[PDB]
Amino acid sequence: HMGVRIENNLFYVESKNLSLIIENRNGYLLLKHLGKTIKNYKGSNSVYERDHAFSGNPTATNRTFSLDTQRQIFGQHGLGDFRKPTIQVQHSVTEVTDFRFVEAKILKGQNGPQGLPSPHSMDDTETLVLMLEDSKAQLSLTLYYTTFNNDATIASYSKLDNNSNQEVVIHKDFSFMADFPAADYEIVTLQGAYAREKTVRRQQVEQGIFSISSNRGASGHAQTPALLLCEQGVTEDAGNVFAIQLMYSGNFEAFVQKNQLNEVRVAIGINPENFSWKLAPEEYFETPVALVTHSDQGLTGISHESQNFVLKHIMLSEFSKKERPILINNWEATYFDFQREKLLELADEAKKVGIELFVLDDGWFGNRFDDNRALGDWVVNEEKLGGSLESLISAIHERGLQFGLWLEPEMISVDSDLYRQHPDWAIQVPGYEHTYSRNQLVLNLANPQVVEYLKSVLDQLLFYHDIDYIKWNMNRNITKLGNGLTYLETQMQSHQYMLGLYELVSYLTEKHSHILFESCSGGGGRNDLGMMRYFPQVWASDNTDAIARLPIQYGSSYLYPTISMGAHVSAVPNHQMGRMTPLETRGLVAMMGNLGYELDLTNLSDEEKATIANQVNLYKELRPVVQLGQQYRLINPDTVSNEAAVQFNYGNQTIVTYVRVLSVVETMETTLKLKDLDEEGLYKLQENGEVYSGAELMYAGLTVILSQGDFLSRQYIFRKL
Amino acid sequence: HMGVRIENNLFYVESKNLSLIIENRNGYLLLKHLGKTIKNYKGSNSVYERDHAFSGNPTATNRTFSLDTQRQIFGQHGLGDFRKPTIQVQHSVTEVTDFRFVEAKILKGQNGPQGLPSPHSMDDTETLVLMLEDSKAQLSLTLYYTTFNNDATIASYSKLDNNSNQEVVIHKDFSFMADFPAADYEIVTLQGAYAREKTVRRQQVEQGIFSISSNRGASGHAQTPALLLCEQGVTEDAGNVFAIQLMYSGNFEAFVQKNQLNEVRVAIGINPENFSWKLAPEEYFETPVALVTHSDQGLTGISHESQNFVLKHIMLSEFSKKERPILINNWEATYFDFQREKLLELADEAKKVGIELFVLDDGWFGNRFDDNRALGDWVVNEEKLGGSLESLISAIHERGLQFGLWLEPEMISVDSDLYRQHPDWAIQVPGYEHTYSRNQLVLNLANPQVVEYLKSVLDQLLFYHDIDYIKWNMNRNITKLGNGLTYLETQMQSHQYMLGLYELVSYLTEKHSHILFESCSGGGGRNDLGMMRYFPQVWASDNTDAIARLPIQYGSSYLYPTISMGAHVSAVPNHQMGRMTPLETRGLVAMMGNLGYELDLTNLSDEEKATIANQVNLYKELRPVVQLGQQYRLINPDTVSNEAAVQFNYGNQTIVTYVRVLSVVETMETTLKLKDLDEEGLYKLQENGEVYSGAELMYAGLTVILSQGDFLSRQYIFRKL
Amino acid sequence: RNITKLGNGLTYLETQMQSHQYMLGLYELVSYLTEKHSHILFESCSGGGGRNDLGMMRYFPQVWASDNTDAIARLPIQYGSSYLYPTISMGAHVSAVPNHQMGRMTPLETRGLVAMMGNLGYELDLTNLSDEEKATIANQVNLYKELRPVVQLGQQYRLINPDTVSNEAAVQFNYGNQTIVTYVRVLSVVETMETTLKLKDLDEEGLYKLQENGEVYSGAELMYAGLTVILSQGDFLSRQYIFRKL
Amino acid sequence: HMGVRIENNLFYVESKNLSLIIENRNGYLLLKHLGKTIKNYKGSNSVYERDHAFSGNPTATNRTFSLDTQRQIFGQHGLGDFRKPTIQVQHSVTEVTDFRFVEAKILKGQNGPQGLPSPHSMDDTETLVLMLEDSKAQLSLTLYYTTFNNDATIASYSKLDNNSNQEVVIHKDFSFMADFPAADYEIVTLQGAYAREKTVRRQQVEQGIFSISSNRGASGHAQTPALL
Ligand SMILES: OC[C@H]1O[C@H](O[C@@H]2[C@@H](O)[C@H](O)O[C@H](CO)[C@@H]2O)[C@H](O)[C@@H](O)[C@H]1O
Ligand SMILES: OC[C@H]1O[C@H](O[C@@H]2[C@@H](O)[C@H](O)O[C@H](CO)[C@@H]2O)[C@H](O)[C@@H](O)[C@H]1O
Ligand SMILES: OC[C@H]1O[C@H](O[C@@H]2[C@@H](O)[C@H](O)O[C@H](CO)[C@@H]2O)[C@H](O)[C@@H](O)[C@H]1O
Repeated sequence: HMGVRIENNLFYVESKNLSLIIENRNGYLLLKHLGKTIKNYKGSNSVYERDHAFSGNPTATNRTFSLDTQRQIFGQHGLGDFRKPTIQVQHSVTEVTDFRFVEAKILKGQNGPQGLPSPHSMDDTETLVLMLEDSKAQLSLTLYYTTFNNDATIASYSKLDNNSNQEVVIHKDFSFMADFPAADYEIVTLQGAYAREKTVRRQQVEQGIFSISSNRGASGHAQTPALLLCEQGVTEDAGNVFAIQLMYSGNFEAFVQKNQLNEVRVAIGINPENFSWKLAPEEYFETPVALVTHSDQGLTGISHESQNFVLKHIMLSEFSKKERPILINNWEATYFDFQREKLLELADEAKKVGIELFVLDDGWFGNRFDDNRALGDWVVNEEKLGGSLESLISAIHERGLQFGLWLEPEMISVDSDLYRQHPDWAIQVPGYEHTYSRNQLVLNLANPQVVEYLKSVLDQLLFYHDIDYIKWNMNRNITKLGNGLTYLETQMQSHQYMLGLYELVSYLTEKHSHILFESCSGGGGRNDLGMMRYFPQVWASDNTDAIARLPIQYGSSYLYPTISMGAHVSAVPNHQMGRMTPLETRGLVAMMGNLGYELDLTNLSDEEKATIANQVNLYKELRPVVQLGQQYRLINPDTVSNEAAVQFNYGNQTIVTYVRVLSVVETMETTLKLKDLDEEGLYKLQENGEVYSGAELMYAGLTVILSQGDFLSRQYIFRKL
Repeated sequence: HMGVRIENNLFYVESKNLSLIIENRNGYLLLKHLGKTIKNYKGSNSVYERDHAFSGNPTATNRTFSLDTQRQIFGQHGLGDFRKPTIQVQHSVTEVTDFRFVEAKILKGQNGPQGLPSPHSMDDTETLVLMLEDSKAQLSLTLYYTTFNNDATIASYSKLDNNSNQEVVIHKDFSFMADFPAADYEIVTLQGAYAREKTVRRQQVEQGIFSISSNRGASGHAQTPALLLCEQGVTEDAGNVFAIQLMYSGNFEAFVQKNQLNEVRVAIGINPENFSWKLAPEEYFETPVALVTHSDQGLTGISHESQNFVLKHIMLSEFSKKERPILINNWEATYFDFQREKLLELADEAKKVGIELFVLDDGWFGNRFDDNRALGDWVVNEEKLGGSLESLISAIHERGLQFGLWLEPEMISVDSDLYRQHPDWAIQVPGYEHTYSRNQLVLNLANPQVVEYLKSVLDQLLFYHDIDYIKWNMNRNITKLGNGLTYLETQMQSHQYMLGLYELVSYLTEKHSHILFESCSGGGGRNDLGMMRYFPQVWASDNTDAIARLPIQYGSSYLYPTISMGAHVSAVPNHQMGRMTPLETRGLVAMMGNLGYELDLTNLSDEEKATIANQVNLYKELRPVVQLGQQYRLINPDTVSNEAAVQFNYGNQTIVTYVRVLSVVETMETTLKLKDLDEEGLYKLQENGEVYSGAELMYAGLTVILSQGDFLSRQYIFRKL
Repeated sequence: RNITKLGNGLTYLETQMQSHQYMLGLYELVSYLTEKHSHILFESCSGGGGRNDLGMMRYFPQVWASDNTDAIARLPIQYGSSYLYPTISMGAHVSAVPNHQMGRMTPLETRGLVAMMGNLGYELDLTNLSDEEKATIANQVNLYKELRPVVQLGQQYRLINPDTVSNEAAVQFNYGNQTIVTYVRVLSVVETMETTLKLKDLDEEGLYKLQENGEVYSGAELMYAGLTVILSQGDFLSRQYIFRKL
Repeated sequence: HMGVRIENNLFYVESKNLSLIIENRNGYLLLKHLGKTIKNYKGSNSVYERDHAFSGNPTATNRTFSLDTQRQIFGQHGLGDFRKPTIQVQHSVTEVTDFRFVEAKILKGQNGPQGLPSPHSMDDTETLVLMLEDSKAQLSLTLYYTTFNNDATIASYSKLDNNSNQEVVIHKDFSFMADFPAADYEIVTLQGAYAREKTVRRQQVEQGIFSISSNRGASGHAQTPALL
């Protein structure tokens, strides 16, 4: 049985196979249990209350009760707890608050913070509402924990109300916190860099503080809003994992603190850096939604839990189970140097190889002949497109292709009519020169005039043209914060930018819900669950190298479903890596994701065209297995591995892709075992027609054979009889 | 379905959840699969046959078939395989054989090598008989693999027949071998030392050869005939383990070889060191029984599999499910300095505290006033015992106690009437002085006159006296091998010693099957599955320190059931460690084994007596749980841990023992989770009367509280309602 | 090949002796010939490095280190082959691409630099090379005629080891006023800061002139600050730094 | 100062920056020190002699002296030492020998086994000759340790003489052995394969036995005769 229960001084937040059990102790909220379902909880794992040196107390005479030593669900500074705080509010002469629990309510169904991405399909949920108050400060803090009946996830966020007669200022307000008992733990995060997104990092939890964060105004290439706290020795198949994630695309922080007693605090939320929030009397602030997800089936377990939750409750329903079009994108193919004839020729060749969607990338607007001007000027360059965008689109439609278009709405060039008309719309500081990045500036989406302008321009573009797909780019990070009329308004502008962004994209994606929106930020610079609420796929990386893509796809699909993960067959030598890779391998690597093509098909040989046509026919068949099926990692492409292998199951279909990076010699062949088959099932391998029991494939496995050479790959395809 | 099947050129050896699948390829036997059950095996994991440099071939023209690169079940040297061989026979001018498979048979039921310890309760077994021949040498080698319907174990051994007209000499003859595919593996072994027996060692498999062995004539304190080949990252709860073990108590070797291709060979058998075996025409040789055991449930899984197999098919049925008597042993209590009055006084005190069996240790025979004489002279010292042994035994029986007696039959003192009468009975080399050890010598049990003498003397002792229990000691290792009439007979004498030992002990244990025989060799110097075939318990270690016992019991019960594992509450300061430990902790540690007492009860305070009486009452209750129940390790006492914890389940009873070695300060309490409970079960904790769901105990766990101090312990006792 | 089927003795014991007696026979043979013909340079070989030990190096002052002539596969091979044995012993040949063992394309420049960390030779059909490839080889030969004393007679310092996990190799040689450093990167990288490569065993106060840029660095700078190693995008790229002490 | 010195019951084998210091204790040879040069060695790192369980003794009454627990320069089986032996000779009905030190000599200059590759340029070397005998077996084993004045290396080999009236058979005869004190150690070896020769392997020393070997009649692609 699932939902929320209030029983004496215990609160039970009960998702499928995941419970949070909280105790109200004289107004303080204690974390009793987070993990597998327990009913009729007694307190076997309660904190033993004793006098801990230098851990102080709310009363003079009781030295054994201390907020320094109790496990909690939110953290304050100044009451005796010295662990990192998650709520900190300035009021009058202090930033000490003392919020005490006053009352609990339970909601059913749809619920979430206004103006921020939050779960959908909530009919079968309940929400615990914990109302806290600081009577002296006249502030309310309300905590929300939501259950899901079909996933081992709990969602959380908070609302702070200013009920005083004076302005107060929020300095810290995280979205989730948990104190976990002293034990050995490891943490897994996704970090990396541009052209190396979502690098899987694992390390031991150590005394002190570990954190990942972005202060870039976007979640960023080099850190994802995720942190997995794992049982010592977790594997792909076994051990406990708790994943905490944030539905937010701006500045965030995730941290793990191991304190003097060996206790462990984890939290995720808006980054304190670049953040303050003024609340006038009666104003309130709601934090982005955090998620806590649990598996006892190791890292594959947490992958499945997280992917499932995303598919059912974050990604748009219109697209979450919809096969995505195999596209051609002209960017690597032509860069800025294209015109109508070139486009239609590429379109002709795309149609012959059976590509479904044609995406016109950067350079169709203003005088965008390079990347030094024109952002902000969303006017069609009819000279370059050889007529109206309407006529181009009709040409593409008549060739039997869907039509897609690149935008970069959040940005403005100095050399643009937009900047000439409104220089103050850029994020900037009075009396400081601009800081430049790709020779462009960032629009101040905290400015409601900026949001109104973008709604208007883009609504016009989408209503007047038959566009099937949008690629929404964002190509630099935020510098030079100083657009407020006061310091405090500037401290607010990075979050207000996000609120402006989400108002913009929720509006457009809702008003034009037939269009497939793909998010992008120089590839994976903003690939988070805030964006995935509105954009059901993402350009995972500008790195289109088949081999460099292996660790990238490993990370990009670790917590996020494969269907989200844009991957394109590109030209050789690869433009990022300077590498030759077999076209077969480029195909197989991209087919572990959401397949498209990005190279000049008009300059291919007849053979290369035929190969691509064969790849497209293959993927039309594999697409449901890849995009709708269950993913199992078999060999991980980490920093030391010479191999990658990934399996997908979907009904009677099982496929396995294998890649080897460097050629080897006098080395026994790898034995590759499949997972999650029917032991008694009979599995027919397409290439040799042999029929194997599931037991054989899982417990004996495949001897993997390759010729001599680098970057070779192969695919095994099975049908269950 | 289980048993043996022969299907075309495949042989299926099918135990419960464990299969060995062998292929006959033109007379060569290939290991196709060892692991979880596969029916209708096709060969997904077959070796890919290619030309490997310097890996030679049986024929001129086929460079891709090589015994250097095929996975096999026995190993020869000289045919192209360069991995370590497991069969090597000298005949004429060579020790090259080439045994080729000729014929297979299947047996049902009881089967095993003559004169060597082998499984019992075999009604539901089948045995594959693989008959190989070397036609040139006129030798037969026959391989036996036996299935068990109720355990994931396969047993193996071999018989070599000399069908030639000339003497041949066996140089190597192991009992089991398997070639496992290249992969990452770890190995677990039990090593250690005297007073540190069965230390659990884990390490990575590396290129080259790793081995443990004994050349001591006994398996030894410092290595156990066991080797666990484990999937990388195995834990207590997860991953694959293959345990290979030998039912033999003499010289053995276990090795793991990782070759040039990254392939891995494991084998166990009689040590080549100190071994050669002459076979005259028509003679044969059978190897000891090896066992291969499998779990996919990690190290606890392999513990359970191995323990179960031992309980049901090795340990005597008369005792394997029989609760063992709580004993008093006088050794640490008095050493050699005792007489009748002292003994009966100790007996009186043992009876008052509710002890069940009284064991008279060393010093009752000949003029054994110290450890410098009398071994060999099994004549009762009636002066010291104040009358006949018959009268002493009656005195003990009348006090309501069973009676036990120490023997050391395999040994002889220079200062003894035995040595004076028969100096040639000692193991020795003509013209060399003796090597001494504890100032004694080893009898040559390869001498049939020696075996006859010991049968006679001991049969006399046991038939003329009402003895309930025997402690069978063996206190030095074998030096100075030179009793043969030829070099070859000397090379045979270490194995013949074992055959003599097993003839002796199988005879006596069978003719006197009501007596409980406990094996001993300065504690755990010979604690192996050869001895456990006849002796259902073993003195695990002379180290009776509660704290030093923790790693010892960890290892001693790792593959062997707890019921086997003698453990005694002894005096403080401890005689080996020089350590004070709480009597409570001495009790709890010994109650994780087969409980007895070994200290001078006549010199205890009234309080200490009362404590012991309480310990005895407690264990009478825990004994079935401990001895008959299922063991779960919760925290392991390894080289770095400050803690030990072990759980036992038995029907509605669950107990957990916790020990902390060093006092800690300002350190959060450990959280201890129980295993293998009913999630919905209700578990009532005796000490506080609180009732916890199994889910709470398994997923939240117990906060473990202790006072300040070293070597503290506690016990949690639960009844399921 | 290796030895199988031991059974040439008139008794079992003579057969047990025959593997050692084989060696005694071999050593009698090779000590005789190498002594009677001591002007000849004898290079030992056994499908490359099948018998590369100090028994053989007593008579054969160089050895064919490996049949694997792949520039990249050669990195761990040379690491081991020169670990206890001097570089002068260690035969290394520039061979054709794609490499015959690995099936790999590697730059001719890298094939040259890797082989020049050993005892340089060539093993490919020079008659089927382009004019350019011939010229490159002629330049490699001129370079090594100069480096040969440094490599073969100088002191070797490993700076970055090509082990199972490293993406890099670097080896330095010092010989009087000459110091050279060879650097190889196996896989192309992106958005990764350049490696800092510090030299060893220089005079702190010595002045070291780098041939490629003419800049003069103190030994302290080269040892304690080190070189920022720059490469283009691509696999199996290499470079060489050459210094003269003034 | 380098070369070989015999001082009371100590033997000093002194290469440049490397010494082997051996003690004759009633005919048994004990490894006192192998490492950096020590003159006037006193025995700070001597084995503490105590009764170790199941470690037996050459005499009845002294339980603290055991070849199972003494650090040695050659290993025998059957006298109480259970570590792997490096000399094992069959004679008559046994392969137990008991070689006891009898006499030491010092050579200067060129020296080595006949018919086997051995160092050259030996003008500035000295060789310690340790003559051992088994009087019952009538066998001689002679150990040679050679110094080099210009390198931190010592060379070794042995000669076994059959002085009996019967055929004997050598089963094991290694060229060098050292017992090192309990401590944490790693080992480096060169292994690999054809087309992957001399792969550098490093690992922790663990309880039990680790070995590399060739049974191929050549040292082989996959292991080099070296251990660090
Ligand atoms: O401008 C079109 C382009 O935008 C984004 O990526 C670019 C990248 O291709 C270029 O070479 O560098 C800059 C950074 O300096 C950007 O990251 C899109 O991700 C890309 O797909 C393309 O649409
Ligand atoms: O002699 C009786 C005694 O035999 C075995 O152990 C002894 C040990 O107590 C003594 O102190 O040392 C020697 C070794 O030098 C033996 O190991 C039994 O194991 C012991 O229980 C006792 O019965
Ligand atoms: O036969 C000439 C050849 O001999 C040795 O190597 C060969 C190798 O080239 C060949 O391809 O394979 C076999 C093994 O099956 C040998 O290893 C020399 O090492 C080589 O240089 C060449 O001289």
